[PDB]
Amino acid sequence: MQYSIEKLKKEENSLAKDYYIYRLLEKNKISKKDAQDLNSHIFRYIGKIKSELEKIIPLKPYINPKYAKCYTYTANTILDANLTCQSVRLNSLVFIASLNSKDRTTLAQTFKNQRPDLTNLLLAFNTSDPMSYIVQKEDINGFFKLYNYSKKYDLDLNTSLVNKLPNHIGFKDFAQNIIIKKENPKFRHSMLEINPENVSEDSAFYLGVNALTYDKTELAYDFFKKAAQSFKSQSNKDNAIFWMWLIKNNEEDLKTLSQSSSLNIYSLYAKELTNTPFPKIESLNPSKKKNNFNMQDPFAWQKINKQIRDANASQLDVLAKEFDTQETLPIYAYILERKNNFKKHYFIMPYYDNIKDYNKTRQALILAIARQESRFIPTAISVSYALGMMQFMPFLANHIGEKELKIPNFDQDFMFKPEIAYYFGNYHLNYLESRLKSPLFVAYAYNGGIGFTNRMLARNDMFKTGKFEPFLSMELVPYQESRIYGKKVLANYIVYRHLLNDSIKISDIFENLIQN
Ligand SMILES: CC(=O)N[C@@H]1[C@@H](O)[C@H](O[C@@H]2O[C@H](CO)[C@@H](O)[C@H](O)[C@H]2NC(C)=O)[C@@H](CO)O[C@H]1O
Ligand SMILES: CC(=O)N[C@@H]1[C@@H](O)[C@H](O[C@@H]2O[C@H](CO)[C@@H](O)[C@H](O)[C@H]2NC(C)=O)[C@@H](CO)O[C@H]1O
Repeated sequence: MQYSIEKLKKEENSLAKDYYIYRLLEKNKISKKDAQDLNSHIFRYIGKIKSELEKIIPLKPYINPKYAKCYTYTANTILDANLTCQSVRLNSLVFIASLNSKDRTTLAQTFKNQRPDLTNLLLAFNTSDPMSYIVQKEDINGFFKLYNYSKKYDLDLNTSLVNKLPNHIGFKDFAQNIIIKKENPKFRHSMLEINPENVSEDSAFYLGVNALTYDKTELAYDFFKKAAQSFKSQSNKDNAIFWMWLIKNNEEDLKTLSQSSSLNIYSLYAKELTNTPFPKIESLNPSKKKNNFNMQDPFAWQKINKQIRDANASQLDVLAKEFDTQETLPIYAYILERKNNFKKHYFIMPYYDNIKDYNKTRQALILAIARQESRFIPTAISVSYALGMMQFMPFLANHIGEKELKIPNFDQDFMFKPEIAYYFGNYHLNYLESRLKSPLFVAYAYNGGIGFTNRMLARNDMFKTGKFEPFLSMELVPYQESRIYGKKVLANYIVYRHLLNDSIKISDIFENLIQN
């Protein structure tokens, strides 16, 4: 089924509508005339759809008509500009890098009084190490502006300066990136002296991981403990408490983790170490067969998804009742997940007929993937237009559909069919599992690709033997989306294996992550 640009302009803005516009663009079916008013028809004007629309109607990067005159000057003529213009252009470190030293000296004097931030950056670029100058001034705004201009600057930072960095918005991304990418060793070492009192949440957690990479177990514990107290989400507290336990072995930390309301690999593992029973899994078995809702209409999903996410408790009860059927099971569970404020464990097995002939281990891996990929929503579409329950990228759906399986009249929209999503999932998982073995490694490869995963596993510091392995390697997976994905799919895998009467101890999975 196709949609002309004119039928799509009549639908609500949504990722479904973006997907179908992008499909017209990649087939060259959007004329220059069709492309005129088309910005106002796009839900998320980012990535492929934007670079594709800009091949037709290039945009000039809007500069505020207020400062338009300020962008007629260059480094050769900036001294002929009024003071407002001078200060605007000096927002760019590249512009500053481009000026000659004499003009940097001049502008530094102009701005010493009302803008010492600018004076500091101008005089810093008159030296061969701008970072060393900014660090000596303990200018925090300047530090992050330089870091963002170039990652290559690296210097030791003293205790007074590191303890100021966390008060700035940039700190979280800065800490996450240098620790996970293993860049800026002098920055990394310096961050050992951050007082756990001056950090919280993700920044506290990554500083714990940092402290472990230097075998500073006392500092790591203090950071993870501050992470555990401050984190909003129970899943992240559990991750932090797991590290407090693994470092200092207080049996109270392990008890608190085994009693967690969050079902995740850390609480599952703690329950197994304390002989605590498996957590309660909800049984969803609606008597009603189907309803008037089309589970194959991607537009219908985007509309009802928006409704559900914006529903008061009362509206959730009306929706719970409409969607309490076997054909709309995945939407029922989505509504109940919200209606019970994410307190109950829902692990549905919808369109089960399509997978009952696979062995129970494979069933559990497929179900684990689909639950995290889509929550079993057949017309699920990602911001990168991954499609259906198993979230295939088009290139991959088409490679399997046309080139490998030669399905007649194949279209990538077939990924919206449960029969197809499950079938393609099985096929793709066979390819990944034959090369990778561990379901955690398959999870990384499924989300981030097998190239990425082979490159990570080849490193001699990832998933090798060590004190805190394999748990530390799972915190050092370089692509964040893939690091979170693996943990979540692993937990899902453990649960589905349990529901299918094919239980495995998560301790066996952790042992098989270490390469012997
Ligand atoms: C915190 C969390 O796990 N959030 C879930 C989302 O991640 C999930 O979206 C899916 O995430 C995958 C990576 O984990 C992507 O590969 C996948 O394309 C993406 N799917 C969609 C539809 O964007 C959503 C799915 O409903 O649920 C969140 O709870
Ligand atoms: C289910 C799905 O569509 N997964 C996508 C990944 O497959 C994809 O990774 C790439 O997959 C190719 C097909 O097997 C590999 O040949 C390729 O090497 C791999 N890329 C890398 C960097 O390893 C990723 C990103 O392209 O997106 C997923 O959604």
